[PDB]
Amino acid sequence: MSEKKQPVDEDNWDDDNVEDDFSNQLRAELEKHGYKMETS
Amino acid sequence: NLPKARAALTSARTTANAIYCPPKLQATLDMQSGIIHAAEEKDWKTAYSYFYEAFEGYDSIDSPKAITSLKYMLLCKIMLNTPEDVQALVSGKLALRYAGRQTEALKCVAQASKNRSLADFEKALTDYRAELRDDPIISTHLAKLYDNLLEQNLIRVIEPFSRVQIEHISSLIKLSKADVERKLSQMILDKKFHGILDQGEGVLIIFDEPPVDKTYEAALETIQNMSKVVDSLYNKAKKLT
Amino acid sequence: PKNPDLRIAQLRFLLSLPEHRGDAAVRDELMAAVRDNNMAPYYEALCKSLDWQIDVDLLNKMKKANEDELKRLDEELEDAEKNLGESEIRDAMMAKAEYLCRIGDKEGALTAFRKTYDKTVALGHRLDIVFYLLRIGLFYMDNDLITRNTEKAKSLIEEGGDWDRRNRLKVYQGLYCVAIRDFKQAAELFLDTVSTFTSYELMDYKTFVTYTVYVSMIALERPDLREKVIKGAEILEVLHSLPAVRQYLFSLYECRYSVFFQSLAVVEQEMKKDWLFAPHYRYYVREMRIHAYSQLLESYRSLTLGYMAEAFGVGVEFIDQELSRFIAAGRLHCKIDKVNEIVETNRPDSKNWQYQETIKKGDLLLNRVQKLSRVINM
Amino acid sequence: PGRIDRKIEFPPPNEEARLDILKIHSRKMNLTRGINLRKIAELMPGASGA
Repeated sequence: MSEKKQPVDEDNWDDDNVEDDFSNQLRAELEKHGYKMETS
Repeated sequence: NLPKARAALTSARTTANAIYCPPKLQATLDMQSGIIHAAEEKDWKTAYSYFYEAFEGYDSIDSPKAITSLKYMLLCKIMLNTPEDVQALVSGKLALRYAGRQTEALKCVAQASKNRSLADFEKALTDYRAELRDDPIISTHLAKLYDNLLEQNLIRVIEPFSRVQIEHISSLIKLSKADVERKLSQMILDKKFHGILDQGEGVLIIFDEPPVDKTYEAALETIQNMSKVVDSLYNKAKKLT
Repeated sequence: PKNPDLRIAQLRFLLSLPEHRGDAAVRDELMAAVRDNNMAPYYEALCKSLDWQIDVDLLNKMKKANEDELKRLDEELEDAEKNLGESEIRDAMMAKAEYLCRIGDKEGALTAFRKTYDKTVALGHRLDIVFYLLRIGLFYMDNDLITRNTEKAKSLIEEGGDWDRRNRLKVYQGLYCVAIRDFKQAAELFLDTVSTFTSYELMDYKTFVTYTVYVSMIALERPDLREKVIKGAEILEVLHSLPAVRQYLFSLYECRYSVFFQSLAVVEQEMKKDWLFAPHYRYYVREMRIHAYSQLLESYRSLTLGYMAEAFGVGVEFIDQELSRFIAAGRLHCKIDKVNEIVETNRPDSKNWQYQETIKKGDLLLNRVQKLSRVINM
Repeated sequence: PGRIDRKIEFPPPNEEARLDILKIHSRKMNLTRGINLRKIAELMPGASGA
């Protein structure tokens, strides 16, 4: 501000928003989708 | 072996001008360029012109070689179906110079190009089966034809009425779900066909409202209007501080 | 003088993800150590790969031979400068001193680059600097120097035309666009194709065909996709030599989804074993799916997942959560019914949303010129 | 006959004449760097700089 209270108290990082969605959902993913062939 | 044929054609490129006079090379080199590139599916009408340039150099050579030479060029007119060079070639004195048996059977094959006519095409397909065997690539020639003639027949039955039931209209093409209906769906992706189907009651409904002059001419300028302000943001922030 | 060491960078990524082979990667590295006088290539590989036993005096007599070769280049600079010439003395020392950067670490790098950068009278010798920062920026993961040198190459050497080394920037900046996420400029700068032919910095051009074809299946739209390969001449013969890559392009236009779980997995296998594609292989998978799902839903307004299981063989619970996490992330908005086996398309995205971008940008933007209007007065 | 002024003969195409006239007109084109401008000038006897 610098006044008042607060002074007292592409990129891959941009792509990480979509990448972190892959961390908790469906991995990447290859091996699992590759296993879906012979399952059914 | 197409890559080996191109390497054999590449060796003919430097050999053409290597010796003194070809004597006939570039005429055959353009013919060989009308084979490998024909399998490469580069361009049709231009490749058909290479068979025409080679046919001009075929004058006064072995007749058994020229009697099988018209098998490639006149069947190429069957593949294209719109060469636009029909009237030029077949009306000239050079294309009609051969009065022999096999070329007279090719004369009506060159007439079959001007024919089209599926019901007639399925007939002459058996009559010309003897000429079908000499086709260098049998798959690419007749597949693109019959697949192109498909939508040529499809646009005829769908044209008269807006919406059409898919059970009766597919009985004329002999099947529904396997390939045909998936090919009509591909025509929507290529914009050649505008419409939508119904799986429950089996009715293909054609509806279109392509033009919008209010939305497109507006939003594009507003996005440009943002570029007018962003470019002026350099003036704003700099003059103040 | 790159591909021999450029493959060592591939050996670094070869050791990175898999732990299986530490012997196979160290045998061709020692074969690359006994030549080229490589020191750092086996110094940083010594931590990643095995610690031996002993290299030392076996490779120390080579760096001693390098020291005799390094001192004769140092003797070359003061002996040749006794005479007077334009660039003849200083260019002969820098090309082999940048080769001394290929020996090891940063020693040869920083001493050659910044020293000779001033006298160079040609844009070709200035790009040899930039070219040798990109190879060491390929070896070492540092992204800093590779953004700076390309910025210096675009100002000086582009003035101005060139046939060769300016088209190499379109490959390098295209390789920078594929290193980070840029879809549009990557395939755009990769349109040069055979015009660059094959060079020591271009490695195998057939591998460059695999690099431009993987970015083309996304950024290049389906009408433009088939337009480039079909009508293309020099780019068509190189993809025809690869049966797996050519079959994928024809199948993408054929829309059959039975081979997509196969062919794309083979492409994903190449995506896993290639460098710089490790962070980027997660989004590429589903991006080709929505690219195939785009034209998919456009076919019918009412679609059944039982018909999807036909081509998928058999998608039931897989495409359930799949398409669910798509619409949730804003990818191909559609309404797909559960247990009723109905998909609804729509979405008419050309009417309501296209008017929203007007006031959307018109909020934060106009708010900036509000405070800016409050500056007057004071 | 050089009277009265400096004597200038209308130059025929020459070796050193074809070297400079080619390098100047090549600045407006994109040309490969593996080309030798010495041999291409000698392979064109006679003719002119035009």
